[PDB]
Amino acid sequence: DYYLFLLRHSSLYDSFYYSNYVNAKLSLWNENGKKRLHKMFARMGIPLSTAQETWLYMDHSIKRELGIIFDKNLDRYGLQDIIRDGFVRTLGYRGSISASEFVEALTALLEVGNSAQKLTNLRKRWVSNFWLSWDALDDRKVELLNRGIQLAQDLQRAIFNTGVAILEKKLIKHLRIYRLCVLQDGPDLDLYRNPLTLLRLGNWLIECCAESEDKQLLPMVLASIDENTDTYLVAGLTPRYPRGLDTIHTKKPILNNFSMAFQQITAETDAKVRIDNFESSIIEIRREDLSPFLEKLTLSGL
Amino acid sequence: EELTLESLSNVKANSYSEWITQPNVSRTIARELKSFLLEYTDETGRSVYGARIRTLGEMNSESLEVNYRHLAESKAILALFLAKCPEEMLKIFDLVAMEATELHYPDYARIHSEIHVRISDFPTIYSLRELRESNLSSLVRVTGVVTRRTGVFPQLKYVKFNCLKCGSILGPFFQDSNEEIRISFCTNCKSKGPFRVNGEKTVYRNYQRVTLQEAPGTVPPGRLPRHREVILLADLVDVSKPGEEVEVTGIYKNNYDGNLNAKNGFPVFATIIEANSIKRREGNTANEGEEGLDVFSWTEEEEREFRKISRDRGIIDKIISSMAPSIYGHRDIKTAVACSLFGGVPKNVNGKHSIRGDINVLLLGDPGTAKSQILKYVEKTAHRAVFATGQGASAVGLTASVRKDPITKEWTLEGGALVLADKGVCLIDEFDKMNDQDRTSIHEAMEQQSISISKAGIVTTLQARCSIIAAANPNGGRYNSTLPLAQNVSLTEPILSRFDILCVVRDLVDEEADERLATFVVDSHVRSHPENLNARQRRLQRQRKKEEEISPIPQELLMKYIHYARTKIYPKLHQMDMDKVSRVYADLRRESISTGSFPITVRHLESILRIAESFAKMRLSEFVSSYDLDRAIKVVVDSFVDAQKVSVRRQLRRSFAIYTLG
Amino acid sequence: NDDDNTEIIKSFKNFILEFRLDSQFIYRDQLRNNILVKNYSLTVNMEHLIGYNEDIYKKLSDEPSDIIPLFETAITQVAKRISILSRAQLLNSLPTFQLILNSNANQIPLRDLDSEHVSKIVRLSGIIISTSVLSSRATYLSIMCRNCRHTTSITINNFNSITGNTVSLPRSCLSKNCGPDPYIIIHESSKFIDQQFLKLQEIPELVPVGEMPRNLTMTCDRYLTNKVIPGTRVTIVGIYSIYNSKNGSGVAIRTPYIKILGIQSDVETSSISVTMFTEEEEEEFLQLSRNPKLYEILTNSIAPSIFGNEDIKKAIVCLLMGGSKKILPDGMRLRGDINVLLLGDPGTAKSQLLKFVEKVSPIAVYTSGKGSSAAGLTASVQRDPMTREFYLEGGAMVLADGGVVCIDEFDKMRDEDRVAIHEAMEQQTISIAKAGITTVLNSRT
DNA sequence: AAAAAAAAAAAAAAAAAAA
DNA sequence: TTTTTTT
Ligand SMILES: Nc1ncnc2c1ncn2[C@@H]1O[C@H](COP(=O)(O)OP(=O)(O)OP(=O)(O)O)[C@@H](O)[C@H]1O
Ligand SMILES: Nc1ncnc2c1ncn2[C@@H]1O[C@H](COP(=O)(O)OP(=O)(O)OP(=O)(O)O)[C@@H](O)[C@H]1O
Ligand SMILES: [Mg+2]
Ligand SMILES: [Zn+2]
Ligand SMILES: [Zn+2]
Repeated sequence: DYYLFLLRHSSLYDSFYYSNYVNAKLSLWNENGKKRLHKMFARMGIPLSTAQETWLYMDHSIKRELGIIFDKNLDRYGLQDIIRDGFVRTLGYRGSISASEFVEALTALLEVGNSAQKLTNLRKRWVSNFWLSWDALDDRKVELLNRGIQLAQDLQRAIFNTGVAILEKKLIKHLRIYRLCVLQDGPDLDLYRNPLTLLRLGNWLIECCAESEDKQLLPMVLASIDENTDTYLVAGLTPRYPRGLDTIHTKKPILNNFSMAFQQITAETDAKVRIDNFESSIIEIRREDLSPFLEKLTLSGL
Repeated sequence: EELTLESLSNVKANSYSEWITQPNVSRTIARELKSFLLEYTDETGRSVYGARIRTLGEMNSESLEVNYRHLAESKAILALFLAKCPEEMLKIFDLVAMEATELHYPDYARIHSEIHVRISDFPTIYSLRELRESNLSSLVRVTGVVTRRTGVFPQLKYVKFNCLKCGSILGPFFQDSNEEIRISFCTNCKSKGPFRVNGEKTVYRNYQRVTLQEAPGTVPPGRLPRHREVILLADLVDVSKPGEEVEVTGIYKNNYDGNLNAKNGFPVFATIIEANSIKRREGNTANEGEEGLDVFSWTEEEEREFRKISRDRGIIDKIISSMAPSIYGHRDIKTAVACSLFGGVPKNVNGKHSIRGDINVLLLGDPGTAKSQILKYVEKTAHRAVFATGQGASAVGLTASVRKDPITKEWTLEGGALVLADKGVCLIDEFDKMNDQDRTSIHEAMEQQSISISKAGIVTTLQARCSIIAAANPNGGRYNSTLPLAQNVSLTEPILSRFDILCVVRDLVDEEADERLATFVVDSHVRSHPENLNARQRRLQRQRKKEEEISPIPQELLMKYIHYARTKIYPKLHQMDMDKVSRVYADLRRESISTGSFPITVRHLESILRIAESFAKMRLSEFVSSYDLDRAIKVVVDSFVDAQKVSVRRQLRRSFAIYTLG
Repeated sequence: NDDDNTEIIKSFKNFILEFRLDSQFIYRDQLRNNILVKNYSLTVNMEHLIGYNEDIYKKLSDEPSDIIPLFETAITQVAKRISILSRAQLLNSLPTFQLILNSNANQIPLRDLDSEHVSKIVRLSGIIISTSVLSSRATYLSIMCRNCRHTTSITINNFNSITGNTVSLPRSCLSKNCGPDPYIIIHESSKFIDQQFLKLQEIPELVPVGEMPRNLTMTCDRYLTNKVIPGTRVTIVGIYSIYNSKNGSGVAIRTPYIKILGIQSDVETSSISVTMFTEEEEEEFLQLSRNPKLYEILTNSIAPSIFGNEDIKKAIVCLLMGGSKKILPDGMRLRGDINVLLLGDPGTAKSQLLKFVEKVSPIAVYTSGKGSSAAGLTASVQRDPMTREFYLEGGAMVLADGGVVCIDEFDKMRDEDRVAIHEAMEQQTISIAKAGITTVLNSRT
């Protein structure tokens, strides 16, 4: 199996286009990325009309030969780290599924489904979505998995659409210690009220930042806005090494000090924050209180 | 085997055709052609054909284009061979093209097995009248107008037969697209009998034949045109459209006919043209800027230079100053025209709301203001240009019309003028004198972008994306400043409101302005005087020196820039001032008809948005910035201000100074 | 040669009789219910076919016309097996069962069809413009000779691989010294099926730049006939094949056409005069109708992007619902529709409502008052190219009978064209007296 | 081997006419 | 001068 977004349920072209690893490796958010992708497809020899068909109806001979095609072509672009070994579950004549696809469907179903009062309503719809995902586990239901798969497609599309805008506008400010970016205004901001969706976006962003010529591993701070509450949701993200790296430089995983920094600043100053997430690296802050708080975080020992 | 190029100079057989097919000759020709297209260095020191192959691989199309003069400058004997014997040359050249292409893309054969090489521009040009006996079985270059297009049908490429009287399977056979394969002795048995086609193992092509007349601007006056038939093989299908002027490079061939010999009493033969390359020549008659099948297409380095020069400061200033470098003044028009020919982004909300994304422009003023020259330059500039004038266009002419087919004997639709303008511009001269029945028919074309016909039992709806640029003259031949716009023209609100940018140009008496204009005009006349390495490149550099003194950038680069900007870049609009634009629109709703005469509606707000999007397009940016919004609002407010009476012009000008503060 | 056919038929029968989800054999139950209500047809979903086995799908993909008849006779074999008792050894009025497919492959537009799709299964969508009348086709022919005078039966399958595909008449007689083909067709004691022809036009918003829409021809037969009406968006699944043109220009031409295998429609032929909705959908409609304020829900839902106008939206909803048709003992009719005219200033978005209203109503046509004529709306009299006989072809207002018509720029139309609609909207019946053709044709809109 | 065409209906452009 | 109607 390969690091591909819903390979067995979307066309191979869209799979390569939305796969985060290929995105990071070849910069598909501008034109040269698409040109290199088309060159790769041509050198493989799959037609652009063929590669844009569903995996079921796509040609059987090249379905069989896909492994050899990848082995012989991917070396030039250096994407050979996309091939791995995984698990596949088959139930009679129903079809085939894989662990990565199933967990992505579950994650998307958790994300999307169906002042204090609004916060309580959000926290209760989160539990409702959790129970819906739980019920989706059993093998007697598949209409709660097809919906999850299509919603995963939609969510990944929206995340890509927002990330291309971020990297185009160059909102990533490089401070002395830690990078910072704030989504002041844009599209589809209402989706990012979910911490897991925000983490997915941040994971893609940190992958993109890592897959560059920069040799600095800096923590990242990301913020959002919901005009209904007039609050900023802030999450701290750790740097990540390139996936294709040896294990010798893996003595200790990169730690996360953001929870300690947040608790120390909240203890020493009377900010209007609300630290109640089980993930201690995610806090809520006020719009007027954000900027001085950030200053403090800059001036504090990390 | 002496595989030397010089040995091809002297022929050993009686004719060229029987000498080319010689086994010794063919392989030498193939290897020389290979060494040509693998190594031909352009002026930049890089093989242009390498870039051509890369682009073809990216686009996985079915046509590789070879410049003729490139082949002429090096290995000219092969150019002569191709000019005299096309059939025996093109096959070998296709084979070497496949070899070269799979040198870059191995296993590309799964995409396509063969290629159809096209020649760019032959040196000699013939018209339909100057066709003789000698120019047969050789390349010709014919200009014409398409009249009747047949359609798309499949063909047989590799024909095989099964002879059942002996059970003999015949080998694959070709076809020449105007004959029938006739087999006499039926393979080794040497016996005549029945056989079947058994086309379960066969491969298909598709062709399309069309009627080619003479260009009405080329025929001698008061004479009649000469028709010919053109057959279009695979990959050239539907490239040509009815009603357009085209130029075709092809092969002239002859064939026998029965009824032709019947009606004349003499052994006369029919002739058809097998198309080999097609180049559109509608509107854009300036055919000296560059060569090639398509002048609006770009190479990769041209895209790189587009990106490089799209980022410098004040690029909009250079672009606006680089349009019509032979007309003095009229900065506002020089800006409105650019904003009109870039256009906006069409908007589709949920598939149930449609917002037009193109800008109309109207000009108005006294005679002698060079409006027609601007219109001519616009026609020369855009990718799709349609020119009309005054009484010379009827309402049913601009729009599609219902016609009865004189052969198939029923009704059918005929493409109107606006249909050719789809994805392009339609230019109207003398807008005011056109009869109102000929004027009211384009409301949907301006606004809804749709054409609907319910005539003679046919109920269909077409599609038209056209930007209308019009010019006219006010009542009495001169614009009276002390009257509102309602008493200066005969148009009404419904037609006026559809126009986004409306410019009024006045003729006024001045001293130093007249002196400067006269100096510029005289220097322009003395500049364009016909009497002031390879000769052609020295001519080209002289032309470049002549052009660089008034235009900041060369025009062919500008045309390719226009095409690139219209094709790829799509701006997006996020960070715009809600209250600023809302207050501006409220202010324009105030005053206006409530104090004056000019009508203002919600469509002008969409016009402001579209102008801002166009300004964003000018810089090859995906996101609108605030400066572009400022420029758009400045243009709109200025256009509204300078269309009022002189009694209130200064007062309104000082009133509106806060939104365009800058 | 026969062994391959037997193996293929056996494999298809095994698939039919062995496929099951959870605790249900879906296709066997489908066959039983179909036979009970005299709908001799079966529907195969391609995903199930692929999942059960891939080699059978490969064989169906390679040669459709050669393979389909084997499946459509295996179906009738299974039906005879599971519907009729052998009674240790009758009517047997079971013809060959019709096979209908459904799939979810990538759509291919009309203009992208080329020589590489010959004899392949493709999926496409368009708009229906013209429908031919029904016609008969023979499937079982009784053949009698003249000299030897013996009887024979010929079985005809309706699938064509080559252009001919037809054994006209056997050469010589069956065994003295007869002629070449001394056979005649016994019209009595034969079996006939029904066939219809349709025309497809390209979808408006996929037309390439500066082009005119292209037409294509389709053939449907048996139950697929009389399912669509002109002017309804459809999705077709079938085979793209060719037929020779001897009666026709060019060399080796072969006009292409489409053989319909499956049709999906947006209206599901529901209005084409009884109700056939399932209980779930009817219950849902009743539940929505039970809402105490659904009037405001519908009023808001009319053109959500248009702001401010309220009475016009209420009037549009009232028009969409329509009145109540009436009749009387003495024959007097009473109109059952309402006609709304918008007469307003520019810039108020009048037509933006017209195209949305065209989108909502199940039967709607949009046309401009400038590009219209009296003869081009009510009824047009043509004459055939070949037989010259005059016939009546309807225009626009009759094409949208039983729905609503969207006219914009009502003033720009000529005075002569604005008088023909008087009776057409006051009495809903248009009368034509041209070339000896007298006809009272109805139009309710 | 050949029925093939006079009679209608509908769609324009030009010119002249009336207001 | 303009729009209408007829050829
Ligand atoms: N700066 C200029 N401003 C105006 N005219 C200029 C200028 N420079 C040159 N000209 C000349 O003035 C003439 C104006 O064009 P032309 O006489 O064809 O009519 P127009 O002004 O376009 O419009 P109209 O036909 O309505 O009178 C052209 O011959 C053009 O070459
Ligand atoms: N109330 C409104 N809300 C939103 N948009 C509006 C409204 N009124 C007009 N518009 C805008 O007007 C624009 C053009 O409208 P449109 O041309 O359809 O108007 P109309 O009244 O039908 O005009 P016409 O009488 O000239 O045919 C649209 O882009 C639409 O967004
Ligand atoms: Mg309108
Ligand atoms: Zn033989
Ligand atoms: Zn007999």
